[PDB]
Amino acid sequence: QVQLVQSGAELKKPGASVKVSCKASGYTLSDYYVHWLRQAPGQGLEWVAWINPTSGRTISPRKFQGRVTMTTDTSMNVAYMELRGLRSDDTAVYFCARGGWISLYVDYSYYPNFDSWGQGTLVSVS
Amino acid sequence: ATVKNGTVEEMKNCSFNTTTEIRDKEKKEYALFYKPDIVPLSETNNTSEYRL
Amino acid sequence: ELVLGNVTENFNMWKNDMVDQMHEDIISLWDQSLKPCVKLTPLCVTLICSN
Amino acid sequence: QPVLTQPASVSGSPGQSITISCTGSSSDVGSYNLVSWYQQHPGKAPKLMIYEVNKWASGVSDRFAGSKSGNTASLTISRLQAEDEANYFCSSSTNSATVIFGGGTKLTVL
Amino acid sequence: TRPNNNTRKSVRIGPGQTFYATGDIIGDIKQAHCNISEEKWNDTLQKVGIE
Ligand SMILES: *[C@@H]1O[C@H](CO)[C@@H](O[C@@H]2O[C@H](CO)[C@@H](O[C@@H]3O[C@H](CO[C@H]4O[C@H](CO[C@H]5O[C@H](CO)[C@@H](O)[C@H](O)[C@@H]5O[C@H]5O[C@H](CO)[C@@H](O)[C@H](O)[C@@H]5O)[C@@H](O)[C@H](O[C@H]5O[C@H](CO)[C@@H](O)[C@H](O)[C@@H]5O[C@H]5O[C@H](CO)[C@@H](O)[C@H](O)[C@@H]5O)[C@@H]4O)[C@@H](O)[C@H](O[C@H]4O[C@H](CO)[C@@H](O)[C@H](O)[C@@H]4O[C@H]4O[C@H](CO)[C@@H](O)[C@H](O)[C@@H]4O[C@H]4O[C@H](CO)[C@@H](O)[C@H](O)[C@@H]4O)[C@@H]3O)[C@H](O)[C@H]2NC(C)=O)[C@H](O)[C@H]1NC(C)=O
Ligand SMILES: *[C@@H]1O[C@H](CO)[C@@H](O[C@@H]2O[C@H](CO)[C@@H](O[C@@H]3O[C@H](CO)[C@@H](O)[C@H](O[C@H]4O[C@H](CO)[C@@H](O)[C@H](O)[C@@H]4O)[C@@H]3O)[C@H](O)[C@H]2NC(C)=O)[C@H](O)[C@H]1NC(C)=O
Ligand SMILES: *[C@@H]1O[C@H](CO)[C@@H](O[C@@H]2O[C@H](CO)[C@@H](O)[C@H](O)[C@H]2NC(C)=O)[C@H](O)[C@H]1NC(C)=O
Repeated sequence: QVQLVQSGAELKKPGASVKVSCKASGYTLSDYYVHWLRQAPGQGLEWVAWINPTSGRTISPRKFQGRVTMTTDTSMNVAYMELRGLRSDDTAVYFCARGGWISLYVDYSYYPNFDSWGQGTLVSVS
Repeated sequence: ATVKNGTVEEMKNCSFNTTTEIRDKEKKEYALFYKPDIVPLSETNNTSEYRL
Repeated sequence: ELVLGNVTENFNMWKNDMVDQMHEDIISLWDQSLKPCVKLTPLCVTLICSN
Repeated sequence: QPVLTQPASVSGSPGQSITISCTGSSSDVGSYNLVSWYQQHPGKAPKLMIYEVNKWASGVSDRFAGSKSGNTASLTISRLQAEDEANYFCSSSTNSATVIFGGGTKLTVL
Repeated sequence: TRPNNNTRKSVRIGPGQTFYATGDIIGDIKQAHCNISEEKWNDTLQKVGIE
């Protein structure tokens, strides 16, 4: 049994900030990389970043560099992803998902093999 | 900054000043170095200052 | 120089490699000539010039 | 940096075959064979339907082909039934160590 | 194997000569290692042992 229950939605002013949390269930977060994803109304799926929850190492492509900051609390077993400097585009459904197993000898951080997904939480803007 | 969380061993980031395209116009550069190649500089404990 | 009275011999100016031995030897000769002299270096700086 | 492309909407025929493809660059689709395909229904979350071109994801019927060639890949769906009315996204990883999604295409009725 | 993806960064150090360093590492950080099959290593080591 697997669940990636996210926190609730919350509308923000443009240029504001928002902390979005993703809760593990049925597994320990230190197993897998946590990938953060998005879907705007009528648009496709947009890839935001991954976090290696143990070392906290992250990569995000270009568009979100500076925008997105990352943390985890593996004792609580929760993963967080903050946004700052919002825009109208941020009316979108953020999904948190677990990627590949964390191996010490092979790099599985960066490829699209998402196993289970969050239900979905919405940052919104007016 | 240190990584400190285990399950990881990493490579230290360092910087230095260089004799650039002009000789007397020293400028800034950075480089990643594997840990054995770099040592602490002096007993004066400025931890940021390291020696090749 | 002595003539070879009854002969017929083929020449090929382009395919000759004696010129290549010349070329390599003269280059190596000049390269050694630039060993003992001063290798400038302080003058490759910023130069202030009139306008 | 997101660049991956695919035909934005197409239609199928019951019992026949359809081609749903995606294309990129040698940097991301040819440099790595690491490609995958996803199905999301509106009001719900996605569901992994292909990974690494042709490794069989759970719950996948044999209709759902998986192939790659050069800068292209596709779900060459065969026998093409009706109970999959939502989209079928593509995805691949760039050599810059990032994941890319396609623009999505709808397996319309059919 | 060295699973880290090191990238070489070119630095120009003095007149007409360059130094090559390591720039950013692409991807995630991993450990360098070497693998051996242990049943074959055990058989080889026992074969040494009987000698
Ligand atoms: C040198 O040497 C070295 C050493 O060795 C090396 O390294 C290596 O390498 C390799 C290769 O690269 C690698 O591999 C990898 O691995 C990983 C891991 O593994 C492991 O683990 C896992 C997990 O575990 C968990 O879970 C389980 C269940 O399952 C359990 O039991 C356990 O216990 C755990 O648990 C957890 O949780 C819990 C909760 O409660 C807790 O309690 C605990 O504590 C924890 O936390 C597992 O699984 C595995 O197993 C498996 O596998 C095997 C083989 O290996 C087999 O035999 C078995 O049977 C199993 O199977 C199963 O599973 C699978 C998965 O995996 C599936 O698939 C099948 O079908 C079955 O079912 C082990 O134990 C892994 O993971 C990986 O895998 C991946 O990847 C690959 C690549 O190749 C592929 O192929 C595959 O496919 C996979 O993928 C998959 O999975 C994933 C996961 O996550 C995901 O992501 C994806 O997506 C997919 O998915 C799946 O699933 C789903 C559902 O979920 C479905 O839907 C789909 O469709 C699919 O199916 C890989 O394999 C390794 O690791 C390494 N090592 C280390 C140490 O790291 C190197 O390499 C050398 N060198 C050179 C140069 O080479
Ligand atoms: C090893 O350490 C060095 C530093 O000693 C480090 O190099 C630095 O990298 C950063 C990131 O690329 C550089 O800072 C950027 O420079 C660009 C120039 O185009 C700026 O536009 C950037 O500003 C934007 O982005 C910031 C977030 O990164 C935002 O907060 C900001 O508001 C702007 O929107 C940014 O400043 C920096 O110049 C270099 N430093 C040097 C000396 O070159 C290197 O990355 C380290 N290595 C590793 C592997 O981490
Ligand atoms: C390591 O990084 C390089 C550069 O990002 C990756 O790909 C190379 O990219 C250059 C420029 O596009 C090409 O000229 C090379 O042919 C590429 N190399 C390969 C092997 O594809 C490379 O894939 C990365 N490797 C890993 C393991 O992450």
